[PDB]
Amino acid sequence: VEPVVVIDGKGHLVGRLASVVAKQLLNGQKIVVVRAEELNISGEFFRNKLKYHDFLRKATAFNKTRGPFHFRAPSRIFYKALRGMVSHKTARGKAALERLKVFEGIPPPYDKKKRVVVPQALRVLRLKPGRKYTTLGKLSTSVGWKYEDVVAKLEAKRKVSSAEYYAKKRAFTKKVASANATAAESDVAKQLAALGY
Amino acid sequence: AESHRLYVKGKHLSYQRSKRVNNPNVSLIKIEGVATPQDAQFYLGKRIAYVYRASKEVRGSKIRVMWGKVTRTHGNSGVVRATFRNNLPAKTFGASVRIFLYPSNI
Amino acid sequence: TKVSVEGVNVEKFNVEYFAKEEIKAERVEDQKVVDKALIAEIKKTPLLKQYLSASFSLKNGDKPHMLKF
Amino acid sequence: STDSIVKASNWRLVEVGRVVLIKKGQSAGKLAAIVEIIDQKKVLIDGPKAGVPRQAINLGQVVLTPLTFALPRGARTATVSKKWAAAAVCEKWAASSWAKKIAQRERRAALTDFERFQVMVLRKQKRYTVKKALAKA
Amino acid sequence: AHFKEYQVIGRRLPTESVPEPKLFRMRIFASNEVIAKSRYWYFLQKLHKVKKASGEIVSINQINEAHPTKVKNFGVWVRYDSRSGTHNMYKEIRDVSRVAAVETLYQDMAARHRARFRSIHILKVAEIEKTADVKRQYVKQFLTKDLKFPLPHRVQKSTKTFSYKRPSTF
RNA sequence: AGAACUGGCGAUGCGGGAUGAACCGAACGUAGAGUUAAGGUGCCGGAAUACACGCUCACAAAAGGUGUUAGUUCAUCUGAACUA
RNA sequence: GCUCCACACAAAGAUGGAUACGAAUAAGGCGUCCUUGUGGCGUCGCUGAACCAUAGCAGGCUAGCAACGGUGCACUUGGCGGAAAGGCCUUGGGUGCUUGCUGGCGAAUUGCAAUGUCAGCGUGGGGAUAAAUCAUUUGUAUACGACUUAGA
Repeated sequence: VEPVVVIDGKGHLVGRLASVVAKQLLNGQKIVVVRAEELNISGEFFRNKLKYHDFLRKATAFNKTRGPFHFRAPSRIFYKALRGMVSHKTARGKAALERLKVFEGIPPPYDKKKRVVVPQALRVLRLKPGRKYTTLGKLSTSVGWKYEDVVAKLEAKRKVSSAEYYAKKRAFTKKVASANATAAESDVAKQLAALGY
Repeated sequence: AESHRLYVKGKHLSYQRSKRVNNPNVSLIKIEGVATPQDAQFYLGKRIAYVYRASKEVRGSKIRVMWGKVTRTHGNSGVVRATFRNNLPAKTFGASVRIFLYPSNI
Repeated sequence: TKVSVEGVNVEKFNVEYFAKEEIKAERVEDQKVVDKALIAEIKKTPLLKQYLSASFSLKNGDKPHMLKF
Repeated sequence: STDSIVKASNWRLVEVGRVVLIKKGQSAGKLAAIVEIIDQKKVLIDGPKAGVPRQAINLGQVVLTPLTFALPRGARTATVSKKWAAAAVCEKWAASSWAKKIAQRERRAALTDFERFQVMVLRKQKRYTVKKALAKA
Repeated sequence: AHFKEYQVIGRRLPTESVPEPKLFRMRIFASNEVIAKSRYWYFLQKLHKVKKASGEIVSINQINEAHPTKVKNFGVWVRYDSRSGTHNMYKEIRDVSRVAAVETLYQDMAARHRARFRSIHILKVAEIEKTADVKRQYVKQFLTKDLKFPLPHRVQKSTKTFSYKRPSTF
C-alpha cells in the first residue's frame, strides 16, 4: 500500500516470493527487494547445486554468444526465476520488469526505510521443520559469484550503525512512553479511553 | 483539510478474459481494503471514475475522466467487475481507478 | 447524529420557492430566519458546532465498508 | 550461580481445563474450555457460560489462551459451568491485556463519525499537553 | 461428506402363496439415502442369492448418535479388495461418534491402502467399552494419565500479503 | 490378412487437451444479461498461497531397500515370516 | 559550455505519512532487580484494524485566554553518512502559523451529479571558449577500414 515497498529476502524462499513479487508488479506496485544473499530454497544444497549446473550445461552449439547465459549474484538468480513468471515478450512485462529493483544487502538509501516481509513466502512458516533447505548466497558463491565476503563486511557495518540508532530511538521513547503516564487518568484520557482508544 | 479524498482507491487489472479470448467489455477492478465478496456487496453500484491527463487542454482543463458503474462481484478474493461507458484503454492494466461513494444506499 | 429541528418552521418554501428564471434579498431573509433558531438548538451539544464546520474525508486505511456513520 | 541456566520456554499446553478462544465458527471470538482430548488434532470443547455448544473441534479453528483451571476427565456441561465460575475465569480473562485489546478494536469499530471527531479534538489537546510537559528536560 | 447411517430392512418379495419373508436388516453408512439403498442391494446380492428386481426394500432410517458428546473408542472390521481379493482388516478409531470414525477410516483407506468407495465394505464397528482392550499403540497413546502437549510449532495463517512483524510461533 | 456389425472423419466451426485427423464437451443468424458442461483456481492466466485427514523427497513388472507407514498370522517377553 | 536576437514549454499513472535493531522461530522483545549473568522479577505478542498526522474559502479576514509549546520558511552552528554516499540529526535568532481555549465578519446564483482543480524550459541564426574531425606526415598498423607519432 506504500508507494514503494522495500521487501526483505531473509528467511524467504524463491518460488513463493518470486510469484508474489511478480503479480504485485503486474498490478503496478513498485518493489525493491533487498538482502538477496539471505534467500532460501527447498532442498538440500546438493540437489539445488545439481539443478543449477544442469542449467549450466545448456548452451547454443553454433555460438554461445546469444545462447543460454548463466548468472551468479543471487540477485540475478532470483531475478531470473522471477522474470520467468512475467510475460517479458510483450510491452506489459517489459513495463513491469522495470518496476522491480533487486539488490544484495541493503544499499542506501534503503537502510533508512522500514523493511517488510511476505508472510506466505517465509521459510520458518512454510517448510516443515527438520527438513533440509539451502541458503542462496552459499549456492551463488559456489557457482562463481565472488563477492560474498564483501557483503558481510558491509552488513557488519550497517548492523552496527543500525544497532546504534535503534538504541537511541528506544531510549528516546522511554521518555514519551513513560511521559504519557502522567497525562493518563486525567479527564480527557478517561474519555479517549471511553471513546474506544 | 489535508486529505479531501471522498473516494476509495483501486487498481484496474484486466479485461475479463478466457484463457485466450479476452472480452474488453468489462474491466475487472481491485479495490483497496476489500478482501472478500461480502465486502464487495457494499460497493456494487457505485461510480468508478478513471482519471488521467491529456497534454492538449480540451475544455480548459487537462484532466479527463471516464465514468461508469461497478456491476458484480468477481472471484472469492473480492475482485469486482466494472463496466465503463467507453471501455478502459488496456493501456492501463494496473493503474489507479477511483471508486466514488454514490449512489448511496445504506 | 440527530438534532432538534422541531423548533424550526418548514412549509414556507417548496419546489416553487426554488424555481428560478446575485441574490434575492428574500432568500437571504429566510436564511437568517432558520439560521437563528437552528443554531441556538445546536449550541445544546458540545463540539457539535465545530463538527458541522469541519469537512469530512476518508483518511488512510479507512474502509467505508467497515465504517459506521 | 550454581543453580542451572536451563530455562524456560513456557508455552500454552493442550490439557483438560484450558480455556480456548475460538477464532472461527458460530462462536468466533468466544471462550470455551477443553473437556478432554481426542488426539493430536481433534478435541472436545465447551462452556455453557459464553454460549458455545459443546462439540468436537479441530485445533486449527481455535487458539489456546494463557488461562486454565482444574477440571475432571470428561466433565459435563453443568460441571464445567460450576467449575467455571468457581474459577472465576471470566473476571480473570477480561482483566488481562489481551482481552482489553479485543474489546478495544471491537469498540473502535463502533465509533460513529461524530464520536470519531470527538476523538480527533481530544487527542489534539492531550497531545499538546504531553508535548508541553515533555521536552522541558 | 458428512456421513449418515441408515438402518435398512428388505422384505424381499414374498413368492406365490408364501407370506412375509425373513426381512433382512443391515446397517449401511452412506452420505445420503439413495446411496444406501444402492448398497443394501449391492451387498445383499452377494450375502446370498437374490436380485435387485427380484426383491424389494422396506424400512430406512437415519440412526442418530447415541451420546454425541461422549468421547468413544471403536474398532472396525473392513473388507476391501486390492489388487486381488480382500484382506479382512481391523482398526481402532478414537472419536466422538460412530460416523466420525467411519469417515476417518474412509479418508485413511484413501490415504494409503488405495481402494475406493466401491471397494470398502464395513463388516462391523464396535465401541470399546472398557479400556485396555485397546491394542494399537497409537490409540492408547492418548489413553495415558494426565495427558499434555503443546501446539507443535504454531503456524499462523496471515490473511494479507504483507506483515511488518517478522512473525513468530508462540 | 480379410471376417461381420456399429460408430466417428470425409462436407465441420466453438470451449478444453502446453501443440495434433482421430481425445473430453459442444450444434453455427446478430446482439444483451444470466447459468453451466469439459477443464481448471501458485505466477505466466480468468478462478480458493481454500478448508480436511492422511502418505513422500521425482512397456520394462520379477525384483532388492540394517527405506517408510499400516496391517496379516504364529509364540514368548517383544520376536518371526509376510501383506498392503 | 557562455553571451545576443527572433519564437515555443513553463516564472505504464500521485492527493495525508515509504512509519528504519538484529537474531532465533523447539523462541525473542520491553521495563526493571542486583553481582552482571547463558542470571531474578514483571510483562508483551495470538495483527499495521497499528502509529503518528488530521477542524479553518482546497481551507478566508479579524478579538483576546492561557503556554514558551509544536510547526513553517530563510538565514546558521556542528557532526555524521562513500554500498548508489546527495541523506539525517543538530545549534542559534528572526519570520508565519496555530485547533490547547473562547471570540466576531465572509461563503449562496456553480440553481438536485456528471475530476471540477490545485503535477527556469528547447527551438535557429549571430558573437566568443575549449575542442574534435577531415586533410598532411609518419610507422610499431593496415585490403578498405582502423590504429599509433609529428606538425604553434
